[PDB]
Amino acid sequence: QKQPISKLTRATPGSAGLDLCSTSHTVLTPEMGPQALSTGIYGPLPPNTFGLILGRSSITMKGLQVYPGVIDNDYTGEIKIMAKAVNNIVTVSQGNRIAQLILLPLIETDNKVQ
Amino acid sequence: QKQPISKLTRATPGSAGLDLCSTSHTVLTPEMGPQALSTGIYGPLPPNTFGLILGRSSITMKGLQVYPGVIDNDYTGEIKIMAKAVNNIVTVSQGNRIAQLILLPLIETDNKVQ
Amino acid sequence: QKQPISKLTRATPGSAGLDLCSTSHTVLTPEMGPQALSTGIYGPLPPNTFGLILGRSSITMKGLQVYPGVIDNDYTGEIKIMAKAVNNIVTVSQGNRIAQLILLPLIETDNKVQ
Repeated sequence: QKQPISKLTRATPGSAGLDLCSTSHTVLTPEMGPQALSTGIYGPLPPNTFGLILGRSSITMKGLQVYPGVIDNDYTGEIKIMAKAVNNIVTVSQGNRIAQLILLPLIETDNKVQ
Repeated sequence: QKQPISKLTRATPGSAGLDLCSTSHTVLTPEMGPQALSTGIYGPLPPNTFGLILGRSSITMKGLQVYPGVIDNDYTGEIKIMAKAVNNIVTVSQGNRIAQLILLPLIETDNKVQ
Repeated sequence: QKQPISKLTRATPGSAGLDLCSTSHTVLTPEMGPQALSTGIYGPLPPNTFGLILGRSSITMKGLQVYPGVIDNDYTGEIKIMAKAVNNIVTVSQGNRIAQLILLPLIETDNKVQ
């Protein structure tokens, strides 16, 4: 914070996503329902793209669900991870990769703004 | 209904998604499991694209989960939102934006139809 | 197994996704939490693309949730479906289409690997 998305890194050159970590240690329980985890990373995104925030497989399998997040091209706020403990108590340590940011083309349409 | 996707609007010019609302007031509880909410909006989609239906962040955080929906290019039926109340009772009012339609390129492959 | 993604088929020419089935009969219950279902299909993906694994609508509505899976371009391991029974006991029969693989462009950025 405030760090732009150009600071994020990829696990490998073939990686679809840029890695995202929480900036805090947090405990999640099933009865808590959706929590927004802070990353300290901020939009905006490169021209003509939007972002999709998704979980990592290994973290999903440990029972932390990441709800899909959509980041608009011109969003300048903080990117947060919407997360929920599925079945059991989950502990998120500062610095553990929890989610990934995937960049996709923004297709132009004639739909009206309103 | 029957309204085509060209009638949908974007929240802002930088918005990735086109907004979707339910046409009914509905109450959802956790024990109900997935429900298909009617939008009154119908495919098909623009040439060489498919649709992805996702939740909005603010609605996700109020404990209404939208399951990712895939809309094929040539689907002409009604777009519905697959939704579930996570932890608590959720009330959906007619007209409240619940989900978004994101348009993505349809990549061509040589995979067989069958 | 080991079958490449070129062996998968589409339901119809307009289908966004390539169909994925589990190679085993498996029962899932809500208390089990995320399970990785084997498909016997392996990466890698076509050049300049990544994969997104998502649920099918009809299966989502029968109470089997597929968590979004991201397949990197150069992944050569087995594609697995991360799945959970939502509310009730779900039975997956060998050969029933449970998920779909969607191919998307891999956008190039200057982000560092690390």
